[PDB]
Amino acid sequence: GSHSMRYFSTSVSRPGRGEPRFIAVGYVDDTQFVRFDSDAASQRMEPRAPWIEQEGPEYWDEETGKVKAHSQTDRENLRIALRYYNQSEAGSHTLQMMFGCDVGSDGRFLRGYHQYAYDGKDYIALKEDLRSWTAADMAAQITKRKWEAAHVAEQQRAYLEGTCVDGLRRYLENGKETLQRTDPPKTHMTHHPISDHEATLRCWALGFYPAEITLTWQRDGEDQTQDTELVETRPAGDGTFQKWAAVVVPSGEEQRYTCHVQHEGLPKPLTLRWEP
Amino acid sequence: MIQRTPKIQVYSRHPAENGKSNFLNCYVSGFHPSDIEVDLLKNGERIEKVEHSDLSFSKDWSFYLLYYTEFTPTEKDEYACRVNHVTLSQPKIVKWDRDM
Amino acid sequence: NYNYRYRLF
Repeated sequence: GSHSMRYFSTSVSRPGRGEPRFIAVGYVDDTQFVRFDSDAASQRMEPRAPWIEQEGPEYWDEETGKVKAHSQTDRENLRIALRYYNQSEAGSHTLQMMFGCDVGSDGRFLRGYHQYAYDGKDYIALKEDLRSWTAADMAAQITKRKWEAAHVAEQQRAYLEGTCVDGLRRYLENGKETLQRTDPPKTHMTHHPISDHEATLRCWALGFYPAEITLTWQRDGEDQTQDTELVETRPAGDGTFQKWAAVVVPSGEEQRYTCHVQHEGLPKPLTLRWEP
Repeated sequence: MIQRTPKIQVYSRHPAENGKSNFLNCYVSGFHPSDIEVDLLKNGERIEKVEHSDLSFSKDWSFYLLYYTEFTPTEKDEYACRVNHVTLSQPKIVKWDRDM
Repeated sequence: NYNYRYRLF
């Protein structure tokens, strides 16, 4: 299947209490493999997955240099954003960045990303053509015009179609046993009477990787998405994920309701019925 | 300034069996900004050595964090997650339901 | 692999 590599950065200004906190985190699909935290003692890019410890000291030196440099740039970008929006120096602000690439099963480049958010809102994003920018408001439009003039799209395109996909591919090889492992969901159904006239059917998926999954209730072959309590896919803490879907159902009509599970790990669609 | 109030789920890693070692998970997601206080409670008291994941965020830029600790569920022990965030008037307590 | 040469707003 398709794979992704993402780096997620968060800078938070803390006026009075020193320079901004910077935290970066790297993922292949739903597996974290590195972190960096400007507040931590180590002052290094740090491993967070077994298969990244393969990389030699030159990798950790070079990766540490690059993320430190990012941290110093986004500390200045926080100051520039203050200026562009005319904000007080008294307040805490957030600059988030995401960048990375997708590859197909063939290992070929599919999609690249390079984008920022200021105070939880879209600031600037590289569009899919990796040639042009979506700028949210008139402040981001200032950065957009500067970045058009300085050919920044061309710079990021070279990273996204080059180092990004080369890195992702090397990681998918070296960590093959982790990253190209599919763990199918372990599924069951519960029944909880509310009364003699209604019951809650809860459909469970446990211990699956990756996180991508569809849990769907049907009543006689028809989607019940408006009536289904669907919780956010959630980490178990061991590298696998958890999800449930619940419907409340007329007592005597349980057999009308089917739970449908789709996961990359399932050879075939699972249909679950209440089988007491 | 966009602000988003945390979603909270409290759940075990494994299906709870009374007297068997497990992990208690408080998953806070969908929040902004990133500053957040998360405690795991046993019968209203703060559990000591709680660990959390590295700060990350979703497509929509909202933060998520997993807080977790080893615990041994019993019949009568009540576990909960307490969350404070700038969006909340007062800390929110969500009780662990071993079927949720 | 991190990208490099980060750009001012």
